[PDB]
Amino acid sequence: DAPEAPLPSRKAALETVDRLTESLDFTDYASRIIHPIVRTLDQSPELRSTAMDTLSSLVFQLGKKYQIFIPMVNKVLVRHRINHQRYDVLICRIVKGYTL
Amino acid sequence: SEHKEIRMEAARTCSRLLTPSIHLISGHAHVVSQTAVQVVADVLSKLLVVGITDPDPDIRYCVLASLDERFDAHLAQAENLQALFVALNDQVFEIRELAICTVGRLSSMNPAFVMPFLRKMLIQILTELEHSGIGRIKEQSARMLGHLVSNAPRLIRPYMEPILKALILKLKDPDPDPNPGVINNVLATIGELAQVSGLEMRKWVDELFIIIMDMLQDSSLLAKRQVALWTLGQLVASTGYVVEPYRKYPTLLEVLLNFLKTEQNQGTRREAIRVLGLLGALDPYKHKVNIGMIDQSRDASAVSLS
Amino acid sequence: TTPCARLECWIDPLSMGPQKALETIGANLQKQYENWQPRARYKQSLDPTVDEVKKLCTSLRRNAKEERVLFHYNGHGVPRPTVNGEVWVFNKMGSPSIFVYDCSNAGLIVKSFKQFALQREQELEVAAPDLPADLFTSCLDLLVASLFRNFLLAERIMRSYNCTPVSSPRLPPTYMHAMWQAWDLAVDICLSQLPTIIEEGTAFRHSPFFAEQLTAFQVWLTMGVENRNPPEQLPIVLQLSQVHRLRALDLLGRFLDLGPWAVSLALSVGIFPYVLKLLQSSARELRPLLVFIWAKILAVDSSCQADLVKDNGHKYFLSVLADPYMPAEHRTMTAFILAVIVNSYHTIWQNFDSARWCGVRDSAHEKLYSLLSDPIPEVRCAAVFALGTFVGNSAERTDHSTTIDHNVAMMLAQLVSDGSPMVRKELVVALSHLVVQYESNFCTVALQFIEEEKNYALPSPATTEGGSLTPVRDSPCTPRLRSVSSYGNIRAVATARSLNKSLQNLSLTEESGGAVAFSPGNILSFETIDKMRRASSYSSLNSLIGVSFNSVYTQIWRVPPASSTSSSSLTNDVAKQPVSRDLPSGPHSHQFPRTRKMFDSFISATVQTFTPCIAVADKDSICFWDWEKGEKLDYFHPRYTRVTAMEYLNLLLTATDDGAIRVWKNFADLEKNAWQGLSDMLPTTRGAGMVVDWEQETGLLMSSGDVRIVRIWDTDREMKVQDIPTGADSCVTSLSCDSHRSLIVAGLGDGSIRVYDRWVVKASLQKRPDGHIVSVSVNGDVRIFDPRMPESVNVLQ
Repeated sequence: DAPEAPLPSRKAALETVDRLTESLDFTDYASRIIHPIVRTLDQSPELRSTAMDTLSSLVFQLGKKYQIFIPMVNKVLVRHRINHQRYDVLICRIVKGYTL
Repeated sequence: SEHKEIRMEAARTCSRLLTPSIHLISGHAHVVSQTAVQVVADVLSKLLVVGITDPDPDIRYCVLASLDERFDAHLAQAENLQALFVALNDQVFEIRELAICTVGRLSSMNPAFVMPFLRKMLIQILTELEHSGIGRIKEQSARMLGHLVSNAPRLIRPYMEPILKALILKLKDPDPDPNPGVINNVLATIGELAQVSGLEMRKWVDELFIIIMDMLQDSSLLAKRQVALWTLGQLVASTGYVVEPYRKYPTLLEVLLNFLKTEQNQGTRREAIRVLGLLGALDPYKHKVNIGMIDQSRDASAVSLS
Repeated sequence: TTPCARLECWIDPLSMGPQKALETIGANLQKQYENWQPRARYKQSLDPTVDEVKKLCTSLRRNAKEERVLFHYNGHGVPRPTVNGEVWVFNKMGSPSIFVYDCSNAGLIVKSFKQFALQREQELEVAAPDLPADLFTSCLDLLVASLFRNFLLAERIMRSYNCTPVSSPRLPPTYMHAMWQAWDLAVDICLSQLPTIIEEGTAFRHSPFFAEQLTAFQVWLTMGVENRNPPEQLPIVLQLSQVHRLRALDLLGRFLDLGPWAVSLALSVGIFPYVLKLLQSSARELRPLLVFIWAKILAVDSSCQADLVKDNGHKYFLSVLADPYMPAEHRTMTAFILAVIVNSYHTIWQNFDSARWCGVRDSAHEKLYSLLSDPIPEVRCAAVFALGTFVGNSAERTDHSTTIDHNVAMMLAQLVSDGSPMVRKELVVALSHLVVQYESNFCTVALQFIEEEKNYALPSPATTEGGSLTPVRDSPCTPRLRSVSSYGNIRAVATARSLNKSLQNLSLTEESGGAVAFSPGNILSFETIDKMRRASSYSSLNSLIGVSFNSVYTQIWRVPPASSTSSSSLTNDVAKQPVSRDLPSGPHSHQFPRTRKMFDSFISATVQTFTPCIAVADKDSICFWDWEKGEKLDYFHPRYTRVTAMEYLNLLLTATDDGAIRVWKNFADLEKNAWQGLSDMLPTTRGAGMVVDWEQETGLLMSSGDVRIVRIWDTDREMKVQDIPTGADSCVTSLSCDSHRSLIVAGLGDGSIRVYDRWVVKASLQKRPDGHIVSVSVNGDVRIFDPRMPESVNVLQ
């Protein structure tokens, strides 16, 4: 939500990904990860590709939360018009990762 | 009684888009025990409902909860709800939390779905439910929980150091709220030492939040029994001091009780001497009916005036 | 072997030198390896050559035995010592396993393999060849020693560290070290499985068995403390992966604190929750607390079985899963530990229930040859029937039964002992459950000409095999032609005489399956003996029947109650009063209690309804003379219309021999008593309907015929042919509905009965060879049905 400075909004959302890649990520924090998903809908489309990657980096490690959280995010990017890509690629991937 | 809803079937089932809240604010009084209400408990939760119009069509099937026949549908209701917590709806966060409270609760998925909301924490009080919200369920199978629990304090206890506060109070409410979980709390009770220190060293802030520090010390002491005989006189001392700074003392009411429910009793009025006078002090001063009230119990449950 | 396999060792002090107690530590490994085992060649500090030698020694050491083979390493000041060749020239059942301890090179070393393998994989081909498989290289401050080295030893020992390390030990406190031995007997037994959860959690499907391999693979996961260093030391493996995660990992955490109390003093405990608290709600999901999960559990149950435990409640909870099968039954065999453990106990009584319940349903999984487990069941499973109890053993005994009928590993003599006990209780159970089961216990004999001892019950069961129920079930017909397999050798000779005796005993079950089954090779209740009576109607309460007789004396029979004749030649009609026993006839009336006539082309069909006597009169204006008045309120208008039958709740039906079946709108005849008038006049069937079914609680029509087919009819808005029955080669007298159910119940001038399904398909068929069924009866809710044939009626259930 930062103050309105758009840089952290990405850059915070990055350092996450940095750790969202790295050890000890999800379960202890879930909503707090999904809450800002909305903050992408509201604020600058800047946040999309960061949101793309934030959310994506998640999708990799833990798929429990992934599936949940299927529908929530399905509606998320509707308002934010994105509906793409690599995150979806992951979504496809890891749904298929469930088929696999 | 019956025909009241009998046509309302088609009605409640069918649209009237903004209103069916009041369709379903009804029934909800009452009954109509035929199996349609089953499916009626279903499809309007199968649409389900949208856009803040949600809370009661959640509450409803919670009020519409019943059993035992088709066990799918029963926790299939729950299934839905469980998913539904997340989606914004800040009281509807709470409200479906606020529901259930009995029953069925179990499916190994669910705690793993229950827990994350404890892991929200946002908003604070949302968590504060599931603690107690599992407070029972804790003791069904600690298997999932007790450790999922044990995490939490192990997560929570460290929050005593980190500056101040707004969390250190968001420590408080989650402190007891597991205490409906008993045994774990028993087998540790180092929450003493943590918190025993938490009050002593001062003065950190306004610290207005302190008062809820104590509530937990209390409710703990219940499960804490003669075990709790540790550390006391200090508390008796400290609190006995704490009685006379920094007022409202709603706790010392509830506080001092449980200590004496852990039974230092009559010699206490030696160690701390003046408590008599110290109470004999308060009694006229404060109104605060409980304070008027509880001093009695304080007195009463203490003693036996000698 | 014991201990398993060959193992390698190395240590880096520096280069080409011994050392004080450096000698000593090596054995500790082999020890620890023996604690996990095996033929282990220790080394120290060597320049590469001295090493290279004994590799070849183990490369000589004959591992076609071993179940694996190991290559250990350790830290020297980065000994490069044959990056490739010695390794790679010694390269890919004694399966090799490689071990690395590095600052860096570990992965590089692993990386090297594949790379060197990439060569030593591909570049081998053009030589038309080292195949990497079953050759694996596992990878590796204040308090360590050598972690990944210690890791596998020391499995729990290391664990106790990451306990003390750090923040959690605030709660459990406190530390000291060591002691605590035989209470620790569990922690392993726990931490043994505590990982395996995550395993079954993550396994998929690369997995165990082979022991010491997995023993590492397990201890591998202890690397998740990895926590030390921002290079949390991240062992690499490519035979995974979570670590972290794996709730059991988070779980063992306070499963430690369960032990950190008692260790303070004095032990005392003893106990601890873990296995228990894990055991309990394993039933939860097992009952219905899981949606597929994937059992979430069963891995745990396995090691859980091994102890006296709790063993039952497990073995109990076992059968629970065996109940949730078939679907998860595979997953059970995925774990298979039954095959391990269930067979691992041939040592049950109380357990025999579960040993049945688990093991039977296990044994039921169809299948794996018990092998020596067959002698064990020949002991255990046989001795189960000793109490003759319970039906909990009913088919459970028959678990082992088909095994002897499966294939021959005798199954003859060890079966002979059972061959005595089997047939013994067979007639003593007399229940088709254990019986149709014991049918396989019978089938267990295979060929094996045995004895009159065997041939003793041969007749004895065959008698009860005659008895059975609905003995005309085509199921017997095939079961008859079954043993006829042995009869292809006929007509000779000896027991063939005895064969024909037991052979001829079963009469014939004929169609419908037989109607199919015959070419592949190519209850019957009461039968009265007198002249054939045309129609027969029971008194409701009393089994006394009216039967209108072709001999003109209409007989009453309580299954002789009486005859009666007010009529001549064929007496074709009897219908009892719906309340009184009073029966009409043809068209004389009677009351079986008074057993005499009430009042008299002739009317061959009449039925009490309203209070109609529903009868189609051959005056060509159908006359229903209402028995109260004896008066016909509807006579209305070029044949004798085949039917007047009250459609139950509402109506009647008329087929006409001209082919036009005319549904009745009888309202103004019923409302008076449109007197007689046609709802649907539909020539389709060329002639008189042999039966019309006006549905009991609904309105369907039907037309039976002697056309050697039938048409089912749907008469709602209007009569329309629903479906057609067929397959009749002769004159089909009639059909009917099943009362509540839908059974077209048909009968023919062959004496056979067709029970046909609403596909118009005859599912069941009762056949009688010598009869011709012109008449039938039915009892709807409870069912005893009186059919007929050319000699005389035959009742059947």
